[PDB]
Amino acid sequence: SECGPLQRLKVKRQWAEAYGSGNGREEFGHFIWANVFKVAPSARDMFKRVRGDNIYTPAFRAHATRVLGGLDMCVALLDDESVLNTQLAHLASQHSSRGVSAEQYNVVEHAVMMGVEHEIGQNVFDKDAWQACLDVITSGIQGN
Amino acid sequence: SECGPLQRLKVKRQWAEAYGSGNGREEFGHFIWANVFKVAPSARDMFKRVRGDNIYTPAFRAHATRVLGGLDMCVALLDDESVLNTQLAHLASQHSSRGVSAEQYNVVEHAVMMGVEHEIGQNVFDKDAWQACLDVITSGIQGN
Amino acid sequence: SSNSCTTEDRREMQLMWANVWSAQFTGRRLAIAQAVFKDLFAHVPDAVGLFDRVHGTEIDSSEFKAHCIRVVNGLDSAIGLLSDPSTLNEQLSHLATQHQERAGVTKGGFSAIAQSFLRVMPQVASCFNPDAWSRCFNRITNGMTEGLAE
Amino acid sequence: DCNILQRLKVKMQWAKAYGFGTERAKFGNSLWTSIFNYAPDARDLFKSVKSEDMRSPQFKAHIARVIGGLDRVISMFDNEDALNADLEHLKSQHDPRGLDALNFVVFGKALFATVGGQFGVCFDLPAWESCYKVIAMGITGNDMFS
Amino acid sequence: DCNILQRLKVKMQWAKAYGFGTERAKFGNSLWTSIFNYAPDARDLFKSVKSEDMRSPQFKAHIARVIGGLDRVISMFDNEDALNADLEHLKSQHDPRGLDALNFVVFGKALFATVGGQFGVCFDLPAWESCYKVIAMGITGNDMFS
Amino acid sequence: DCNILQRLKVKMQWAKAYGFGTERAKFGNSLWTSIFNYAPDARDLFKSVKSEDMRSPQFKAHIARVIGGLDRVISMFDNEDALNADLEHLKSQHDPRGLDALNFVVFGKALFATVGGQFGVCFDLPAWESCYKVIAMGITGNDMFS
Amino acid sequence: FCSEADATIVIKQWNQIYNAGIGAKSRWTMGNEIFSSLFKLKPESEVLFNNVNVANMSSGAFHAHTVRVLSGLDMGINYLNDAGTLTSLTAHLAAQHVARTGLKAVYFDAMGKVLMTVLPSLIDNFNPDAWRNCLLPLKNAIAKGLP
Amino acid sequence: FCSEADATIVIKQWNQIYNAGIGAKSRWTMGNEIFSSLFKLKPESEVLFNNVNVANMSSGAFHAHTVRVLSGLDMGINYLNDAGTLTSLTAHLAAQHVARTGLKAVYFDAMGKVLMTVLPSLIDNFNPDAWRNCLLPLKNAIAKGLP
Amino acid sequence: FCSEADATIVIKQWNQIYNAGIGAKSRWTMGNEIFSSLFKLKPESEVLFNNVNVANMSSGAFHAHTVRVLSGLDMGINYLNDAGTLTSLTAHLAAQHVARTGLKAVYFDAMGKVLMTVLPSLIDNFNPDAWRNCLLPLKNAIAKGLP
Ligand SMILES: *[C@@H]1O[C@H](CO[C@@H]2O[C@@H](C)[C@@H](O)[C@@H](O)[C@@H]2O)[C@@H](O[C@@H]2O[C@H](CO)[C@@H](O[C@H]3O[C@H](CO[C@H]4O[C@H](CO)[C@@H](O)[C@H](O)[C@@H]4O)[C@@H](O)[C@H](O[C@H]4O[C@H](CO)[C@@H](O)[C@H](O)[C@@H]4O)[C@@H]3O)[C@H](O)[C@H]2NC(C)=O)[C@H](O)[C@H]1NC(C)=O
Ligand SMILES: *[C@@H]1O[C@H](CO[C@@H]2O[C@@H](C)[C@@H](O)[C@@H](O)[C@@H]2O)[C@@H](O[C@@H]2O[C@H](CO)[C@@H](O[C@H]3O[C@H](CO[C@H]4O[C@H](CO)[C@@H](O)[C@H](O)[C@@H]4O)[C@@H](O)[C@H](O[C@H]4O[C@H](CO)[C@@H](O)[C@H](O)[C@@H]4O)[C@@H]3O)[C@H](O)[C@H]2NC(C)=O)[C@H](O)[C@H]1NC(C)=O
Ligand SMILES: *[C@@H]1O[C@H](CO[C@@H]2O[C@@H](C)[C@@H](O)[C@@H](O)[C@@H]2O)[C@@H](O[C@@H]2O[C@H](CO)[C@@H](O[C@H]3O[C@H](CO[C@H]4O[C@H](CO)[C@@H](O)[C@H](O)[C@@H]4O)[C@@H](O)[C@H](O[C@H]4O[C@H](CO)[C@@H](O)[C@H](O)[C@@H]4O)[C@@H]3O)[C@H](O)[C@H]2NC(C)=O)[C@H](O)[C@H]1NC(C)=O
Ligand code: HEM
Ligand code: HEM
Ligand code: HEM
Ligand code: HEM
Ligand code: HEM
Ligand code: HEM
Ligand code: HEM
Ligand code: HEM
Ligand code: HEM
Ligand SMILES: [Mg+2]
Ligand SMILES: [Mg+2]
Ligand SMILES: [Mg+2]
Ligand SMILES: [Mg+2]
Repeated sequence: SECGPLQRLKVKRQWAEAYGSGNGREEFGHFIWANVFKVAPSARDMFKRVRGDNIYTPAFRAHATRVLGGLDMCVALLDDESVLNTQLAHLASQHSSRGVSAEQYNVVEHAVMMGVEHEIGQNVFDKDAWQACLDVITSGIQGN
Repeated sequence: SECGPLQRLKVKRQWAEAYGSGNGREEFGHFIWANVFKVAPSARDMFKRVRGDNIYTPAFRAHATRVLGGLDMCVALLDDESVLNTQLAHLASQHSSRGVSAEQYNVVEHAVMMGVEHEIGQNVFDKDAWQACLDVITSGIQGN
Repeated sequence: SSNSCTTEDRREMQLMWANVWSAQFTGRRLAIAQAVFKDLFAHVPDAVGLFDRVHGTEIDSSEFKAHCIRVVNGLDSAIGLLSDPSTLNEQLSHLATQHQERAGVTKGGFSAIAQSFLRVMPQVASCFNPDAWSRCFNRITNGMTEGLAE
Repeated sequence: DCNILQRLKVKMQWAKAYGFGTERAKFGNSLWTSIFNYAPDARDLFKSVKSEDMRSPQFKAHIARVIGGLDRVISMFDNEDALNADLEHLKSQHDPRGLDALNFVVFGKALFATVGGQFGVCFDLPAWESCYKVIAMGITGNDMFS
Repeated sequence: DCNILQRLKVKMQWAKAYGFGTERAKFGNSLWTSIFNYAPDARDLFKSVKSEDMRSPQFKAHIARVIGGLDRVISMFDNEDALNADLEHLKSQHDPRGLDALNFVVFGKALFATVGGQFGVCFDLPAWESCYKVIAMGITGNDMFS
Repeated sequence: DCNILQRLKVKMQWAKAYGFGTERAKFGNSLWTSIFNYAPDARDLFKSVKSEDMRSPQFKAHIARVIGGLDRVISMFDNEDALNADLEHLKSQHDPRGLDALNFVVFGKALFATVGGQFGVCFDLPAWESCYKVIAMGITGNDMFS
Repeated sequence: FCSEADATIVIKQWNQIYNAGIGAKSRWTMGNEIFSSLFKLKPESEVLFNNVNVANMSSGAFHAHTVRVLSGLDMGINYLNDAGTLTSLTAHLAAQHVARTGLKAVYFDAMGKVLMTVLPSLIDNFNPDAWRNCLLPLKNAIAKGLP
Repeated sequence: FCSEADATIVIKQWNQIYNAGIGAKSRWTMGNEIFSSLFKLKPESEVLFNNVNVANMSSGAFHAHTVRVLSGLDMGINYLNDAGTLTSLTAHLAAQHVARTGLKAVYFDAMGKVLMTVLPSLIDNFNPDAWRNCLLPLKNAIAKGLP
Repeated sequence: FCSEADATIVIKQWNQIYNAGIGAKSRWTMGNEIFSSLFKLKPESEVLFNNVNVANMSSGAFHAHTVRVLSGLDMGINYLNDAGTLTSLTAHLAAQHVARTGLKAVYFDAMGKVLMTVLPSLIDNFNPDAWRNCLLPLKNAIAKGLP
């Protein structure tokens, strides 16, 4: 599937619900990362600076807070190609030296999807739109 | 992390919530063991006397009832070293001849943690305190 | 009396922020961010020279938009984190080190941007309360200006 | 006037006051009940949409088109090219009727009383005066709204 | 400007919006919150009443005095002699302060947004603009309120 | 008396009656309203904490210290070494005031009426008489509470 | 000043005969009745009102005076349960009176008797105790600094 | 047109993607998608949009056109439970289309299929049945009189 | 001191680990932790606790001391929303400390940092901001007058 204009509007609205104003953000982010480290425990070694050993800590919660903020920024720009790429480029820098495998990006991709679906319900979750647009976002993060 | 005095008070209170008075005990114990046998099905062979094949049975539920009672006793003594060790020694006897691997103890440790966290919420679950104090408890059960 | 950002002030700031923040598009965020910077640059002539890397002199540049989005994202995360100070402190430390090792960026600039926000907000937000907004903004900046020059 | 921050303020206050479903019709009927109370002579200008009976389906259809126009125009406040093209379109529809510009001023007053009356004390009267002038300017091309 | 009838209406609408008990303080706090949001620069003209802290007993007393002023002026709207004498009295207290008359224009905007937002949709902005002018003209003498 | 089972019973009944937040202040004010109703002459002994006005912050501070003392002492009921050391500390504070021991008996009666009045019909009066005697004994060192 | 329960009673009985819905005409009617009374009780105080043209109580200058006086008493009453503000409100009124030479404290005590004499005739089930308990402290705050 | 329950659903699903709080930007993204699609199904109708510069679907003039169309659709949808006013609203819309020489009734059917194809990509749990029940009536009434 | 909402949070979090139903045993476990910690940050203050046998922190006398201190803290916290009574409660506490020669104001700051370090290990979702807002005022008032 392609992350077209329509798919982008969809992802935006679904994300707005899932992410929300602020009260459910801690739990949303928790659910996502509990899934990442469960499916790929080896990934923890990369977060030694932000207590990747215990995602219940404030240090990691702050990290989870930045990651979600990252997705929010990209999703919020899915309709402004020019600015989206500049941003995806920034995120690319923040990771460029960490050796993130295409497999891990896919894992975090699935974590995020299960998290949004868990947030808005399997009843409305648009799988195709989400998969095509998140990959557009990860691709940018990995240079391409 | 160390199971210090403070960590012990924490674990006690969190456990009191999770374990509770009695109405939620059946479900609490179920959640824990469904997790154990899912992650380590081979562990079932050790519970053939108490229907480890079907944890929905009264026989196993009674077993799950004794195990939780075991943890309750230890947690309730985390501040009375002298008496805690006498108790951990008893539990050690009740297992001494069953060949429990350090890996299984860790599995049941994680089952219990996920169960308590599931019981009181990821929002307040004190991972470090729980991990350090449960290991203190398992160590005792395995002689040391 | 007390300048402390209270629990009630936090609820108020989040309300002022929500009834102005766009959950789905950046058009609304950019406008507010850019507006603030234009205001800072016109009150602190020197400041512009700190955003060379994001094209500070080209407020409508593709890269300065990206920067404004990041500034607003960072402020959004903090305001929301006013409800959970533990994590907030961590988030505020990470923002600190991001503003450190950048000569020029001082407690002086933050006091200037505070004033900029105090001028931009009433124009865009409804029912804006400057005092409550101000107390929590400062609470927020104080964690960001930890290891900075006056 | 009507700088970017005021347009955003206006889009927000408008969305809240306009509401959804039948609430738009209520707002619509209040806007016009005020326009005619403020200038009773303006009613006769609307015989083509049976203004003699404001509950008639002919006039309610008109009320709906007018507020739908306020909405689409306000929603474009952030895109000049689209906004002006649509204001010119509206100008093209109002010009042949040789309407006295003062009525657009009455309209503005009625709209402010209606949005603010619905939005509450935080209504930004100045922002609305500035931005309405922009709308009126586009529809009448009259510098009276300069 | 501000004929006998417009006065009867503004008196009616003001009383309703003004209210009783603490509702007056609330009305007053909204009014001043809006005056200062419309023009933040105007806040420093009130250091004599601790405007830097709006919940301060000194600034709340000022709030009460002002709405108390609006209430007595509006009540005397139907008696020129009494009304003009008080407007003169108020002018007398403000003149030595050499205030920019444009601030009275902002004040009016905020008053309309506050009474309008409280009274609701049938607020008569035209009536209030005309009558507030009589007041401003009386306090400032600035023919900008002619 | 005051055997271990009675101390536990007392700790439990006390916790329930004492409650949390402002409920402790209510209990506190009831305890003292009874003490002074039972022995009006005891009030004059508290001029140093303005007992002439029980709503005064001086007397409420005293009420708070006294019930906080009942709480900490009752919480130590299960540890002799800690309990006695603290009772001696309280004795050290009450001794210099040359207080008639009969007032401690009045205190006890007031405390029972207050805990039971708050706790309900299951109040264990005997257990409280036994354990209070122990407290009184420690504070006055008087064998009257033998 | 006075207790919450007392002030609430006073604030209620007051709002009964004074509120935004009460015309200016009925205000100065109460305004003149009060000041006529004040003057009978203290004839010597009347000249203190020459600037507001007391010579003609039916004049605009005098009407506007009694209207702002009643407005001042109205803020006082309505702020009885907001001590902090009332202290600031009365401190302001005080100053405004201390500036006028010839003003005696006794004149304020007189005004109190006038209010306690005139009001019952206007209010339903006037409570003289709750009023006395709220008016006195108020009157004292406004007459602070007067000889 | 359609039932209160059917309309309730349509109105609700529509407001989900269109409302006063939805930036005009996304409004013309849906608009371009809709019309681009109409053009692929009926290429001969693209010419009909020459006065609104359909040669450049990113032009202020065309963006305004689609904003204007989605706005009409919005009015129709929000008036489904007001049969009288909608009959009137649709007669007006009809007049605005008949006047455009070249407009074939069949072109309106194509639009129908386009909406039914695009909306599901945009709306959560799109109800093709409730929409068909409501859209078709609107469609027939707006294209009533077209050849 | 601090706001009703801020205090509400503190009082609630405190009651979570301290209340009439909490055995004195755990009360002195928190006490020993607190004072042990104060001693590491300010070794020169340990001597100040000689009359309560601080040489043996397991002694009935010292256990009683900490129980007594946590009890005072309890009173302060539970009185946050009673500014009048707390001013009084803190003045008393202040008198009880000034009398102790050797007590430096700075020692109270150290205690402040100790509480802010230990409480989070004990309380669920510890709110360092609401506590700082309430504790600091209490702290300044209790150490008011210390050199
Ligand atoms: C206290 O003040 C009040 C109110 O006046 C106000 O306050 C004063 C201090 C001044 O500052 C005034 O400017 C302010 O308004 C005084 O009572 C009023 O007194 C006026 C007189 O000034 C009474 O009105 C009389 O005058 C009118 C209008 O006169 C003009 O028009 C006629 C043409 O119709 C001309 O011919 C005149 O030359 C003049 O320009 C007049 O219509 C009335 O006379 C009618 O009634 C008479 C029968 O009684 C007939 O014989 C006449 O032909 C005519 O039809 C008035 O005489 C006004 O009614 C009172 N108001 C009230 C409510 O009493 C008050 O006198 C003053 N007290 C004192 C003594 O100082
Ligand atoms: C369909 O319309 C769109 C949108 O345009 C709008 O709609 C039209 C129908 C009209 O109503 C227009 O009025 C309305 O804007 C068209 O796309 C837009 O097209 C413009 C240009 O065609 C894009 O902006 C670029 O254009 C400027 C042009 O300036 C040049 O010419 C003047 C003199 O004629 C010189 O003095 C200048 O020095 C310059 O050479 C161009 O300069 C811009 O580039 C700047 O930025 C670069 C930085 O990377 C610099 O390197 C350059 O030096 C320069 O400073 C722009 O590239 C405008 O962005 C688009 N809109 C978008 C977002 O696409 C569309 O082309 C039209 N369809 C067709 C085929 O006609
Ligand atoms: C700090 O204080 C603590 C607690 O003690 C308390 O606080 C003090 C400040 C004082 O106020 C004390 O009054 C108060 O209890 C100290 O720890 C406690 O210390 C005692 C002893 O020091 C521990 O109990 C043991 O002591 C008895 C002593 O009895 C011996 O002496 C008498 C004559 O002097 C002989 O007649 C006896 O036959 C005997 O030899 C000891 O016997 C006990 O052991 C029994 O149990 C064993 C079973 O395994 C048998 O093998 C023995 O034969 C015997 O029957 C106890 O070991 C008491 O438990 C601690 N408390 C705890 C839980 O630690 C602490 O030492 C002090 N700090 C310092 C360094 O002074
Ligand atoms: C879903 C897309 C992702 C987004 C939007 C994202 C975003 C971010 C952001 C905003 C930061 C903070 C940068 C800073 O301020 O220093 C960050 C840090 C980091 N990310 Fe990601 N990330 C994504 C995926 C991943 C993946 C798949 C991995 C690898 C398993 C990863 C590993 C890291 C690491 C190791 C850090 C550094 C944390 C630290 O020590 O500060 N990220 N990411
Ligand atoms: C978390 C710590 C654990 C506690 C507190 C605990 C406690 C208990 C208790 C109280 C009994 C009943 C003894 C009796 O009355 O006969 C028991 C039995 C048993 N436990 Fe555990 N246990 C723990 C961990 C484990 C682990 C990790 C295994 C191994 C996979 C295990 C295997 C068994 C078996 C096989 C029995 C015998 C059941 C029977 O047939 O009666 N336990 N345990
Ligand atoms: C409290 C308000 C402020 C917030 C929320 C904020 C937020 C941010 C964020 C999120 C970044 C990007 C970090 C990264 O991804 O590397 C950033 C960068 C930066 N900020 Fe701020 N900032 C604030 C105030 C200021 C002030 C007052 C100054 C200066 C006087 C300043 C100067 C900078 C600079 C120089 C950068 C680096 C830009 C670049 O080259 O990318 N910031 N800020
Ligand atoms: C800025 C505010 C106004 C907006 C947004 C507005 C909008 C509209 C719209 C959308 C139509 C229907 C166009 C069509 O579909 O053919 C319309 C029609 C009309 N408007 Fe306005 N209008 C405004 C102000 C006014 C004013 C001030 C007058 C004058 C008194 C006026 C008089 C008319 C008339 C006479 C019609 C034609 C009614 C008919 O169909 O018979 N409009 N307006
Ligand atoms: C027409 C609406 C207004 C009314 C009814 C009004 C009324 C009043 C009243 C009753 C006082 C108290 C006088 C006294 O007893 O000493 C006052 C004071 C004052 N007013 Fe106004 N006012 C109005 C508009 C304004 C405006 C527009 C400004 C300027 C920005 C202003 C500035 C002041 C100042 C500086 C004071 C003195 C405060 C003090 O006592 O320190 N007023 N006003
Ligand atoms: C067993 C019950 C009692 C307890 C737990 C108790 C507790 C206390 C406490 C904690 C204080 C404050 C000590 C300080 O901080 O300096 C105090 C003070 C005092 N108590 Fe008691 N008390 C009890 C019974 C009595 C009785 C029966 C009397 C006598 C009539 C009494 C008279 C006093 C006096 C006069 C003070 C000093 C007040 C002041 O600070 O001026 N107490 N008591
Ligand atoms: C407690 C009831 C009283 C209240 C609420 C009250 C209120 C007021 C007010 C609001 C003013 C106008 C201030 C201004 O805006 O310039 C005023 C003025 C004045 N008051 Fe009072 N007053 C009271 C009692 C008295 C008494 C008992 C006397 C004494 C005879 C008095 C003498 C005056 C004088 C001489 C003026 C100046 C009048 C002028 O402008 O010419 N007041 N009073
Ligand atoms: C059923 C959905 C449709 C709706 C709600 C709709 C709505 C509208 C509206 C509101 C206008 C502008 C009226 C004005 O203010 O002047 C319009 C214009 C127009 N429509 Fe439609 N329309 C629909 C379908 C179609 C279809 C299927 C065609 C044919 C290919 C079409 C062709 C046109 C043309 C040619 C114009 C005039 C454009 C111009 O001004 O140059 N419409 N439509
Ligand atoms: C802010 C938290 C603190 C609280 C709530 C607190 C409370 C108390 C209380 C209730 C007492 C016993 C009063 C009595 O009944 O006689 C006490 C005694 C004392 N406190 Fe504190 N205190 C605090 C901090 C400190 C600090 C920081 C020091 C200094 C190192 C200190 C030194 C002492 C000393 C020396 C005594 C007397 C011990 C004795 O009786 O020998 N306190 N404190
Ligand atoms: Mg992928
Ligand atoms: Mg382990
Ligand atoms: Mg023409
Ligand atoms: Mg002695």
